[PDB]
Amino acid sequence: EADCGLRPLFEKKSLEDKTERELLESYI
Amino acid sequence: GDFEEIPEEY
Amino acid sequence: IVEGSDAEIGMSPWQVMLFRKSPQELLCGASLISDRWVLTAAHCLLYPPWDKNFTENDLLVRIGKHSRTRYERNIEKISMLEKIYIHPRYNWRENLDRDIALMKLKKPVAFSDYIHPVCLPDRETAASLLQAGYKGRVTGWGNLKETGQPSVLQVVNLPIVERPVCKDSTRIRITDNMFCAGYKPDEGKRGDACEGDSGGPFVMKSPFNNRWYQMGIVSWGEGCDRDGKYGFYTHVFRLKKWIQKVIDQFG
Ligand SMILES: N[C@H](Cc1ccccc1)C(=O)N1CCC[C@H]1C(=O)NCc1cccc(Cl)c1
Ligand code: NA
Ligand code: NA
Repeated sequence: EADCGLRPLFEKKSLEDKTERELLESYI
Repeated sequence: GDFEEIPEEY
Repeated sequence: IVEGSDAEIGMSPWQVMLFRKSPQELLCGASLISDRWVLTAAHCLLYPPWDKNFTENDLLVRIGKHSRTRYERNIEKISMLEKIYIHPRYNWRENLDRDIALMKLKKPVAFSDYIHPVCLPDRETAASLLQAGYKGRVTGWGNLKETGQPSVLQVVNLPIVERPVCKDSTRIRITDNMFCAGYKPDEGKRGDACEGDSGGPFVMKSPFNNRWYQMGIVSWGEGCDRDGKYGFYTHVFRLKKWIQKVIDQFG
């Protein structure tokens, strides 16, 4: 989809889940 | 078994 | 999933449960990739050493779920299979090379707060994200240890491991169509997929466009969460050509 991978209860509302920052921090 | 039964329709 | 945590509501809205019609039980995990296509592991459907060979009418897809066992009225949606497509060069005889399959649904599923598809990587997102040390996330309703069952969907974040470490951890022949993930014994942290988590997604959130991509499929491991061992995942991007051919021909 054009909207794939954007979760209604998180990205679509600019809310983060409790552990996605662990992934971000691993991405250099 | 351990699973709640589903609606017969499926 | 072992050493993971309960998922949040709507955390993995592409999560799919493959469910056996009789006896009624969890068969595998899977993922939603469009309103009528579901991706899983081939070994979920075809694995002759264990006398496994499922047909379309043997299974259902349960989408939107959180609880493992409960029927989640007004939230989950339950779908019938139109057709199963297994990779024609899936290697069930030796090492589960090309462990991938597609399932087309009889009717489109309605998206909702709890039901939404994941993205599949393009070559550039794959080259950027599939790097040793970068973490992904694996989700499933499978066993909590090697040998309880969870009440709800479990989640664990795991780092991609360098190919020589993957190769040196096992006597099985590893291919470019796999990658491995997990912590090393000295890293402290642990966690892994386990039985029942087969076919579920390994996802990453792209820091470039902030979308979730499914990079891997839960494929195989020697035991679960053992020190010095790693879980192995189907490399989705490497099999992209096959996925598009199927979707483009059978729509
Ligand atoms: N334990 C076997 C090892 C094996 C690998 C390649 C080919 C033959 C056997 C395995 O994982 N199997 C036997 C066939 C199904 C798969 C499995 O249980 N996968 C589930 C699993 C468990 C732990 C970690 C992961 Cl990533 C996946
Ligand atoms: Na080896
Ligand atoms: Na391990």
